[PDB]
Amino acid sequence: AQKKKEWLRMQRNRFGEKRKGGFVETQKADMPPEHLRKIVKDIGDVSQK
Amino acid sequence: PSKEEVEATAERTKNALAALVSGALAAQKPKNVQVNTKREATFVKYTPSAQMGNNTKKQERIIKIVERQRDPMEPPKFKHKKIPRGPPSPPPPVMH
Amino acid sequence: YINWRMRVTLNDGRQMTGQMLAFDKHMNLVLADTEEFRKTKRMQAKPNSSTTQTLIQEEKRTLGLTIVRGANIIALSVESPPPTLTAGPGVARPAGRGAAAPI
Amino acid sequence: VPYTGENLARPSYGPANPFKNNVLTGHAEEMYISEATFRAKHRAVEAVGGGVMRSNREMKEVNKRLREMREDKGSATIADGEGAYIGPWARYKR
Amino acid sequence: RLDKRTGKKRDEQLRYTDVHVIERDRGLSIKAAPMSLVLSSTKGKSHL
Amino acid sequence: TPRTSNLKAPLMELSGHTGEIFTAKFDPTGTLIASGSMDRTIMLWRVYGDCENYGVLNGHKAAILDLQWSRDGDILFSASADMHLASWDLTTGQRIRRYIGHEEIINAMDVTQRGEELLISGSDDGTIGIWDPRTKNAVDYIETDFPITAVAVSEAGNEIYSGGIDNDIKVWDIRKKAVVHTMLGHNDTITTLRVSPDGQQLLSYAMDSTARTWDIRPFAPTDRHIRTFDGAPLGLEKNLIRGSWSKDGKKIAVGAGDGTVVIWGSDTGKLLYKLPGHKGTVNCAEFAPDGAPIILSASSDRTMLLGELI
Amino acid sequence: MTSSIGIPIKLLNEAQGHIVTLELTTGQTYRGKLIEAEDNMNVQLKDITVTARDGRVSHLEQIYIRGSHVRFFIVPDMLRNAPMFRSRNV
Amino acid sequence: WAPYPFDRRSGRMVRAQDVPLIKHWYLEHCPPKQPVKVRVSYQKLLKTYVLNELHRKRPKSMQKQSLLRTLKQTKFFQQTTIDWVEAGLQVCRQGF
RNA sequence: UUGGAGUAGGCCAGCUCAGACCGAACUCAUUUCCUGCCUUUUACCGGAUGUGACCGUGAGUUGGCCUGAAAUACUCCCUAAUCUUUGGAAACUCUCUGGAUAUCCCAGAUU
Repeated sequence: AQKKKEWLRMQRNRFGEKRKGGFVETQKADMPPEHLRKIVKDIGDVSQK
Repeated sequence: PSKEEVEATAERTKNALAALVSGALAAQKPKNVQVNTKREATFVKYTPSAQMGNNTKKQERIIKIVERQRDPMEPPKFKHKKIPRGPPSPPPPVMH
Repeated sequence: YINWRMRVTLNDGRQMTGQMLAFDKHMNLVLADTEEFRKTKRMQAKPNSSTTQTLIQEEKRTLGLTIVRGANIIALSVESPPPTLTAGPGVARPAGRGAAAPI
Repeated sequence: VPYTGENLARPSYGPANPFKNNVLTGHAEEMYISEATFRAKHRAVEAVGGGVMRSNREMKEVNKRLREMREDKGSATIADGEGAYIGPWARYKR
Repeated sequence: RLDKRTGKKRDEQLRYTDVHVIERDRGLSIKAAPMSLVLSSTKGKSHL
Repeated sequence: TPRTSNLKAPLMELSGHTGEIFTAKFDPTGTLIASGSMDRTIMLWRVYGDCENYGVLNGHKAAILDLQWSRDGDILFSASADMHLASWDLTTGQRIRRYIGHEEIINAMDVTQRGEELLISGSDDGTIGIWDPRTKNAVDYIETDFPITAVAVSEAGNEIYSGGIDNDIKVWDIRKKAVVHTMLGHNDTITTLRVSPDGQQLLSYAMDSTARTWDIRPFAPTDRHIRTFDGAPLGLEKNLIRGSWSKDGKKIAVGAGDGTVVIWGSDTGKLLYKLPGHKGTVNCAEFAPDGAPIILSASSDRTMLLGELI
Repeated sequence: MTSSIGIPIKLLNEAQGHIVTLELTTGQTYRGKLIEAEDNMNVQLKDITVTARDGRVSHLEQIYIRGSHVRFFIVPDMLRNAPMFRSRNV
Repeated sequence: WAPYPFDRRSGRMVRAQDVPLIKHWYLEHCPPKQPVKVRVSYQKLLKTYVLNELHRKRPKSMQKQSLLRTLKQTKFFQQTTIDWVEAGLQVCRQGF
């Protein structure tokens, strides 16, 4: 019974369509604009060490 | 030499020179941005030997080697050093 | 069942066989390379035997392209049936089995 | 030949040395396995709980004690003050 | 293949029997041009 | 070694798959190879003349674990981890149709070479499926309690040999939907089930790295075993390694996890060959069906080796 | 539901001007040039050499034959290659 | 009878810089009674048009990699939506 | 009129092919010449000749995402009132012709 569960889980993990390359692939998503705003404000004049 | 050996040597030499042409074309004009996101892993079966004193047989290892993601904006990291020429190949006897 | 090679029974018992090309709502058949087959019950009396042999002898005719009306058709019978893959990206080269581990 | 059984069966003659590896520290060869095999074996070694036989209900029970050890997640419809949504940034008490 | 055509070129007249380069550039016919076609009548009989 | 067979080279590579090659087969004529892989494609190669890749089939949403030529040699049969089967026309290169109804990954599949044409699809929902290759719906399905990783159809066309994770080779009757007898001896999951060319013996390799030959004749003693063969270790991957019989039935070949193909004599038991040359688990080891001493190995280093036996 | 003319009647319309041989159910056989044809198989012919089962060989000019009293026409072989027998892809 | 594209009712969308709004002014005959400078400008725009059409290059184009999509494939570039003034201030400060 | 095989829209990404009108729009570089301006040459002048890049475009195909739809739905090709499909039939006899030939029988034709 536990061998059956392990075999089913292993084969679904290996041969599932959701893991065609070994991992779950998502779409490149859009970040909030305040992230870029904070990055640009933080680095500034590039004067800090 | 007959056409078989001649064409075999032609294939071997033109494969080597084609590799050299590919390297020279890569060096001559870089492809603007030098990144490659097709970073396919390489798996290595590594069997350790005995080292640093102890001689117990360590378990053999499976190692995943992946190329590191590089910043596309990074310039060349190191300067070029002008090292003098090494000595030539050992010269032959002078058969006068 | 278009273009299937078919045999047709006619109203007067004749046969019309060949390569059918078309049909309509009135069951009129366009039938190519047609052979008309006729049967007659002959009483072939041999000079030595007093019993006249009853034989349904068979006679042939060729017509070619024909068009029969559905008001004279009886039955429709089967005669006979009528008389992109791209290459791959793989390569092949000679190779050896390498240096086997000497056991 | 030299891949047949009688060729692999014969040993190397002579005595043995009383006193090889591809790299300086051991022997390393290139191998080909599925990604899922390496991930599953690395997970079995890495995860604290690799092995130790366990079904779904007591795993959910361990998840429940782990969840109640953590801080309150908060209410997402409360935008300010006590009860405001903290979410996955809730820390574990220690 | 005329509908796989873009730009001002898809607004051009086909001009099937104008084949001289003078005919193409001047936009008029300079030579006689024969064709043989199978055309159907109203009753359905094809003629040459 | 002098030349033994009619090949361009005594041994040579076939490559071009971008994933692990899980199953490779032969034409019944013995002139065409069809290989399905992890990369959801099927590559069709020509053995003789210039060794040329001449076809690619792309219809499956997941890994293709099996594919079987028909009795004539114009139809290809794919079992795939997208929970489907498929019949392919190898003249236009199109897919004829898909066979739908399995609720898990299909591991095995077999067609009948004698008699009426059927499809034998074992799958991880514990289900054998008997399919007719003209209707998209299954003729029948036998439900079990354990995932099935290897199936085989008999000469008579009424017996199903099914191996799975229950460590038993079960022999079922199609018209009765019941096991006629179980066959024990293995202690890890059965990966292949091949009937001999004469139909007198059964080969079964499993995940305990032991290949067992069994007496299959109807009037047999209580223990239907014959022999056990060692020397083909299964490595780290738990793949479905599939073996084959030679045409005369004298030799058996099983892929190993060391990149080697281990060939034994079916009647004597000696290790006739241990053939290296692969950098991964050899998923398939097949013999040429047209009386030739040719062995094809398909391995998860994305490659196949065509070799001759000298 | 416009009454589409059948392919046999279309082939009969193609056959006008050619030499056709008609076999009737009233026993007559005519070989002649098909001048006029209708959608209900009434045909007007010109040459009409006549042949019956009782051997009524005769020659005359111009005839109107109704489509109910006929069995079948025979038309030239080349009319097999008419454009109506090529499947227009829709 | 309207000129292109006003005689159409469907079409493909073009780049904003690919719409020459006043090109037909100098593709047509110049209005009567212009200054010499305006007529010379008309003739020079005609010259630019004619040289653009005479040197109309169309050789083979091979596999072209897009710069922005290749940068978007990496982890070092993210995407968002901002005001154009904010983007211009960022570009000017970055270049400085 | 039906069957068989099919399954939406939007967006993202890869791959292959397509300038000929890929693009109803328009730059830059460069080989070999000729001209111009020129103390030198980078940068230039403007014609020819090829040759590259760059800003873009379309189709096919593969994978993914988002919102759904949920065996619904959609889809392709395909198969009783006169000229056929709501029967002028059915049955038998006579005569004639042919074979048999003393007849029976039968084929064809006619009533």
